[PDB]
Amino acid sequence: EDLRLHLLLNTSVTCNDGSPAGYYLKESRGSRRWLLFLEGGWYCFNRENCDSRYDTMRRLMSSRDWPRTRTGTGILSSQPEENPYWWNANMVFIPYCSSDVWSGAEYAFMGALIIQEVVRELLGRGLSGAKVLLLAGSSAGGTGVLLNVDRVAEQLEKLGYPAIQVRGLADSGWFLDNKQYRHTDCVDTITCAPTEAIRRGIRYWNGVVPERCRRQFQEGEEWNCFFGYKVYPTLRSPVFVVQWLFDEAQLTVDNVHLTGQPVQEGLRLYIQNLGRELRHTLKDVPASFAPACLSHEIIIRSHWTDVQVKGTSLPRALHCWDRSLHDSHKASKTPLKGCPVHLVDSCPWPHCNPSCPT
Ligand SMILES: [Cl-]
Repeated sequence: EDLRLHLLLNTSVTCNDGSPAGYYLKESRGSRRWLLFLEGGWYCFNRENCDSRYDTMRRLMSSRDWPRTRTGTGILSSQPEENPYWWNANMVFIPYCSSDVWSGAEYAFMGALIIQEVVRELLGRGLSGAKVLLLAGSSAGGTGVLLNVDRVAEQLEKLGYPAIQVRGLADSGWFLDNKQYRHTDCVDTITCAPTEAIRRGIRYWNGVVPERCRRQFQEGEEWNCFFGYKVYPTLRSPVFVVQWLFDEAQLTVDNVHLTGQPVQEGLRLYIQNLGRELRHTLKDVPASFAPACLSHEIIIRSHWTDVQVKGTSLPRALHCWDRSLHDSHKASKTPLKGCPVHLVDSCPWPHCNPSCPT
């Protein structure tokens, strides 16, 4: 049995082209665990970029061609073999059709409002009884978790459901605002430094960021809050960070294009340093799983059970983190103690970890 498509009842909340937004749900009435997954797939930051994205990647701007069902995979699978600890959860997949990194409140950009509305609807479909809501996402979805997790928590508190413990899982959503390897002029989504892209995007989307983070940067420089290492310290909700040290999307936005052939020296240096700098941004994030691999996303992939860091698989790391937080309480000195933490590779090159996926 698959997750089932539901289109949002409030007609005013929509995808980019005005088609209604929605979510896929597979219910598990015997569980009080809920997993809400935010899909990724870039963004567009002006009319011409978005026109071009409407022609090439229409699925990411529209619900028109969404199938009625989706099989749950990886962390959204209900098979124990594929999802050893959380197979019995209530599963929600929220398609990305807002092109705005889940920040939005001609084309409509409503990503933040979509999430708000999904949560509101799920309260009437069993979520009012939950013990745990894990807000998870990959790529622009991972970044969306960072931008939305505290707002979801506040939304539930304010609606009078304070007992639902809200945590986040951000997969492939932790990027460096470093220099590119080779400067491009902001022309395309792939020819634009992430810093410039988000700065234009925010204004074009009327994007919002977490309030606490917004206050720590100059007025009008909210784009900082899209970068994990800047926003993470200001987060109230515990967030588990899953991040390949050599993320393909990070390479892409730094204008590195691999042929697979031997890499020149200037580019060897870039790669060595990316891994080093990424390791540095994570040194004070104990809920971290960061393998030395060149890849992109993991948590809804079927093979997410096969990657290991320091002898620990990702499902297990997550299950230990989640369980120990859940039982913890204000008197707890060290909540994560006895969990494997700081699961960050130190080796210096893509695939130095033998368990990387192909
Ligand atoms: Cl897969």
